[PDB]
Amino acid sequence: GKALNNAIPGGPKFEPLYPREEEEDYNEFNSIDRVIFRVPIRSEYKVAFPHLYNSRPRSVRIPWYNNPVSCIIQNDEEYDTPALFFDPSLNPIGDFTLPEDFAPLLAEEEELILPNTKDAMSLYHSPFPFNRTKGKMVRAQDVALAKKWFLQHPDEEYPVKVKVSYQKLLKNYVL
Amino acid sequence: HSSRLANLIDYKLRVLTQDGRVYIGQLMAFDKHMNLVLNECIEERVVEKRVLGLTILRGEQILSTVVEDKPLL
Amino acid sequence: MVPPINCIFNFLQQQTPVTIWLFEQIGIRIKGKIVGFDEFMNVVIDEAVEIKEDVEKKILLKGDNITLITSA
Amino acid sequence: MVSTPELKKYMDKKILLNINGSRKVAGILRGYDIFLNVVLDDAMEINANNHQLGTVIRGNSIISLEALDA
Amino acid sequence: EHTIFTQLKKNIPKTRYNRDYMLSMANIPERIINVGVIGPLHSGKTSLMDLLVIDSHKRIPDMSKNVELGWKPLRYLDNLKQEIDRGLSIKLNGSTLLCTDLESKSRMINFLDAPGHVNFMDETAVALAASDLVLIVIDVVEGVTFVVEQLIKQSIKNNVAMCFVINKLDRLILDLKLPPMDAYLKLNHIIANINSFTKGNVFSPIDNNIIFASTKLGFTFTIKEFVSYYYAHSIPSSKIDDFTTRLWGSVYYHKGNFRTKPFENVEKYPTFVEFILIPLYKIFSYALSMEKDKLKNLLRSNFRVNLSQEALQYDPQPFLKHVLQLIFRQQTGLVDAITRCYQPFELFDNKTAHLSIPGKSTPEGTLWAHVLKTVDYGGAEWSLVRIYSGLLKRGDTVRILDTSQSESREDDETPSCEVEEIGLLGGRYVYPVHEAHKGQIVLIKGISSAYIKSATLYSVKSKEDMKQLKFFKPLDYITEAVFKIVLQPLLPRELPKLLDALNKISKYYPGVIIKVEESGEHVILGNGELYMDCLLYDLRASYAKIEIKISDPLTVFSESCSNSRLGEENLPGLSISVAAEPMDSKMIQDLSRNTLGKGQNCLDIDGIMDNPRKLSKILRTEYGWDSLASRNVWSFYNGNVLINDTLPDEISPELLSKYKEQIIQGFYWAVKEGPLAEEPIYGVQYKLLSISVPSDVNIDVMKSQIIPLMKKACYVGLLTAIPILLEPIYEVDITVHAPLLPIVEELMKKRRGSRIYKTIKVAGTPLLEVRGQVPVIESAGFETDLRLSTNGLGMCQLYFWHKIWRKVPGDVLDKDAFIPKLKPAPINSLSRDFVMKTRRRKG
Amino acid sequence: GIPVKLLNEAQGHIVSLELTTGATYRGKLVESEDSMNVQLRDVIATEPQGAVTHMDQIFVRGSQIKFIVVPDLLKNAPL
RNA sequence: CAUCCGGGUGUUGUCUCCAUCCAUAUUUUUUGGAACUUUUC
Ligand SMILES: Nc1nc2c(ncn2[C@@H]2O[C@H](COP(=O)(O)OP(=O)(O)OP(=O)(O)O)[C@@H](O)[C@H]2O)c(=O)[nH]1
Repeated sequence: GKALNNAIPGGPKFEPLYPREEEEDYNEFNSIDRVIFRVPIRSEYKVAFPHLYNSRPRSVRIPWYNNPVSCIIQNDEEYDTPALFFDPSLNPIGDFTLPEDFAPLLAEEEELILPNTKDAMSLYHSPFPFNRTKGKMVRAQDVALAKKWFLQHPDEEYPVKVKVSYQKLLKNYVL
Repeated sequence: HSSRLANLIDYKLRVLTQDGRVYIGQLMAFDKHMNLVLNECIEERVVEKRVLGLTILRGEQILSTVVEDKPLL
Repeated sequence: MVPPINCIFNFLQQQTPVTIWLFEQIGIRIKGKIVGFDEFMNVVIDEAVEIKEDVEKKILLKGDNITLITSA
Repeated sequence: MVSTPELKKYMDKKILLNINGSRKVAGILRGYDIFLNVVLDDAMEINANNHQLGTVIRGNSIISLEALDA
Repeated sequence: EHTIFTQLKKNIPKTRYNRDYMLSMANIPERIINVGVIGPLHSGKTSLMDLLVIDSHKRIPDMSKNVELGWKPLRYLDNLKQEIDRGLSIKLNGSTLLCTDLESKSRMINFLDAPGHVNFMDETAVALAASDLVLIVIDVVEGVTFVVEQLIKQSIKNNVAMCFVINKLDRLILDLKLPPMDAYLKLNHIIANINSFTKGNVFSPIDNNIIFASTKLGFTFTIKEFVSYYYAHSIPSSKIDDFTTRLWGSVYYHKGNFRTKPFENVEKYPTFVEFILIPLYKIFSYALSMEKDKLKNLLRSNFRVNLSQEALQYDPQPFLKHVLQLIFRQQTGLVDAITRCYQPFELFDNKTAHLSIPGKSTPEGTLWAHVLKTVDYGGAEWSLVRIYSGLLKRGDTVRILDTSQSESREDDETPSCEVEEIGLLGGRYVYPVHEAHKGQIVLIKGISSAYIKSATLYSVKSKEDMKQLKFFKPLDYITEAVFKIVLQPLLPRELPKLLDALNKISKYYPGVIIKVEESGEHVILGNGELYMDCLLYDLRASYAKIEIKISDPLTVFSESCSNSRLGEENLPGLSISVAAEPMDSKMIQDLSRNTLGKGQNCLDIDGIMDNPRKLSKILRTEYGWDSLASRNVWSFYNGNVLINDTLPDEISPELLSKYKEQIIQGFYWAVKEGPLAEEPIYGVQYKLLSISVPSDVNIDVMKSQIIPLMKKACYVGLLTAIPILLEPIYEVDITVHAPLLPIVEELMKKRRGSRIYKTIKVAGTPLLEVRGQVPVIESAGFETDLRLSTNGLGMCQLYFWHKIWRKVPGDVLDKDAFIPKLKPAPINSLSRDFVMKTRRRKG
Repeated sequence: GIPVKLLNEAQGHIVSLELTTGATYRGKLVESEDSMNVQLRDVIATEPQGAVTHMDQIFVRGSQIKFIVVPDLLKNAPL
């Protein structure tokens, strides 16, 4: 967005970086009779496809495209419901015998579930600090509890005063 | 059991068979039927010799076993 | 298709005459009708005949010694 | 144990069997066994005098089994 | 040669089995095999290959301390920076590997990593062209969808054996946290779903056509793989095999004896859950939840496994992966299952025969090579070919042919290139080869120049052998490009560089079409946004070093009509009258579907070389087609269909026969172009009504007169038949959460087409399957609108199947409707607006 | 057992063997068994006499085999 | 291009605390078709 002088609506905006926007040359390739017109060509498209809509990119980085879309279920009211509980959200859907003694190997124990376990499963899907039980110490000033909050959309409810603050915080981070 | 048989592994052996022929070479693999696998083999039919290579004998065919030399480094 | 023991089951019902060859002995053969048998291929022949064509005249054979069982 | 052998590709085809006592037989392969007992139809001996018979060969005996035509 | 090898050998990262045994194995035709890997987005494909790679190689050079342990999946075959940074496989990279199986007989396997993004289906087609069989990887959560149906349909259509892999099982248990009872059910549903689209064959976790895995974590299961490895030791071997038949569907064992009865007595479960899923869950629960001391006892007790304390001193995820890879050993369940699932005799004649006429003659003793994809490796462009027959060696002089030429089918016919080198692909390295043998797929240096895209490679020493030989048919890519970009360089003086680059792009990307306009502008066609974006990146970075101007995304339009002719020669001796007719949508669909007319399937017009009685039988049978008209079908166009229809056909048929090819050549010529925009024509049938011929034809009826005359007549007919414009439409596959539905509905409305063909609850997950349709001209940016409006939740794929051009709203030929520049066209007319902007470009 | 797997691994290569019959057979091996059945092609037999012959396809019984002779690279194989 | 606040590793000297693999007598291997004779070189 910086490189291309096209900020996202949420996003911070800088000066141009590349100075000259001077050449606006009418031409057969370009001409309005020749072009076919539908669609905004919003700035977001330019960022998403920096080598498609955004003609003549420079110092541009290739953007990550698409993560698998994660349907994780987390329960935040009653802990009593077990670890493996079909939720409301999920959509509806005379020959040879061997000694009785032989059985599934692991299942000497009666139940897979553990009181401890339910929390453990939740932890698996957690951020950098928690999902590792081994860590090197770091200084107090180093930690940035503040940081994540700006790194997220402001949301509709907030007054302009905080929405501006969100953008300003991002700008510092980006630089 | 077969505790003794693992001890023979990777030694040059002299194996007499029911035919009378005698094979010679190291022992790579061994079985519950006494199937032997032997490396760089040589029969001695008897003033005679032949070069075969890798030989896999059955249990039916084998009579006796005897170490020729110690295990090679 | 036709499995081997189902084929021998037909020779019981039809009472067909069948000549039996031996394992390590081509000089000898046998004959007779088949009354019964078992899982180990032992056979109870009736009016069995030992066959130069020297035809010499109810017996039971061990399954280890058979080679061929042939109709008529 | 009891590995049911790969004789599916020989079914309903001519054969040239060899058995113990250097005796051999031609026939159409009808059925086979765990122990390799065989069912042959249109059985012809090979003495060189070839006698038509019409046969269940034992498994133990069998040395080998060939194909006349590719 | 030896010197080259010695330097080369150092580069490659060596392996446990060694090349020599892997090289040694090659000679047997039966030994070894070819397998391709396909599946929809991020199904795991690449990482599955990565599993095999990490099993095989001791070093590995590339791995970070971080990645080896856990968190970042190591990527092999993503050796392209673009792919890495983009994060999705784009261009297929082979891996060749000597693999063992349960029997212990190793075979050499050629693996192909194909891209699962819908825009790179072309890549999948290229892989399929070579592979014997295909592994189709399905996400347990996602389930199956339209692209899966498409993939299996094509795979089976081309007689590619299919083995299923249900991946990300851990996610079903860890992400959704499903109960074992329900987990089984969900799996069963998925299994059912695959089977219904498949015809004539029926799988089941008991036929070993379905594999259960977690690529991420590190494991693969077949119900056979498990039984031998752990259960087998416990019980007599004779009985066990049966155990597997008594493992899947409706079987419960109470206490040594298992009865098909529902669950009489107290605590009950069907077996799959009893002996498989439950302990698997315990593993998950036990490893994370359990005290690390407790776990050791179970490993020795249940598995005979002994861990050091350093294996405990990790963290939940890396620990878990270690344990799963610890317990479940090298992925030979997979290999074994593959091995015993393909029969050469059944498929092989059929698969070879389809690409080529059935034949067959002069088998053996002859070189034959199918060239599919070309590869932009570190050095130069390599050619990828399937060893159809014989043997290749370095410096061998080889004849080369290109398919369109082949389409055509002695001196002049044969160009040739010597084969400089042959290498065996291994993802990030190439293993040096002296010689290549029938069965295997290899990298060739220096055969590239002869062919763009596909070509067929043969060496024939025999005049009859040469006559027999049938050229490989042009690969049929799954989708049509449609998307249209106009290029010009920033500075016109640099044109030569652009030209070169464009040709290179055609070689590397099989779905790209480059056309040259009068103006010197370059029309580029590609499958979709992302596809084209990648092209442009490589173009500016990898190939040309030139900054270039790119236009506003458009689309190719198609011409048509809905319902008499008079005509005159430039030397007025000939006079032509031809009717133009709307075609039956059924007929159109039948034509669009490339087929042999197999089973009950309406015959594809390219089967016309068969007896006209048969051809006409199909028309009469499927359409109640007029018996004279059916008998009078002359040919298809480059598209639709030509019929003879008048009394003079009876009056002078011999005379008329003399002019068929001139007509025939012209029509492809005339229909390939068009009277409105010089664009190809769809859904139109033509019938010759009258043809006047010059008295005493003194070499008067020349091609110079009749070809253009015929062309003119076509154009007039179309115009008088009331022409229309057709616009291509995508199938919109959208996956979302239920409450995000209304958003999606609005988006559709806003775009223009606003059509949703179906909404299906995805049973087992909190998701909907939304199928719609969208006008390609209104598609620019559509995907990002979705992603942004749903706050990152859900996703979209656009795929061109069926290739149906819908009528563009407005009348084809009305002046009045349009409103000034820069305004999206009013709905009443999108046909008139579409023509003028295209009209101007033409001239 | 390993003495059987080595056999399965020499499928494809050319093999020599000896039977209770007394004759030796040489050819490409197609399929084997845990029993020690075999399935070979282009066989070149050589009996006690020295009599050579050709046999297109062959099946065997393991019981009848004395011993096999296997290619040299099959000693680096994993056990 | 520099500064500044920090981090890791090795090494050297120190300090405190502590020690100096299944069991099968009935067809593919381990409960035998073996035994025996004679001629040729
Ligand atoms: N949760 C989970 N995700 C998995 C697993 N296996 C693969 N994945 C997903 O696969 C992605 C990475 O796999 P890749 O192989 O890089 O992606 P891919 O399947 O090659 O995708 P394409 O390159 O588009 O074919 C991750 O984002 C995961 O979401 C698994 O066992 N569990």
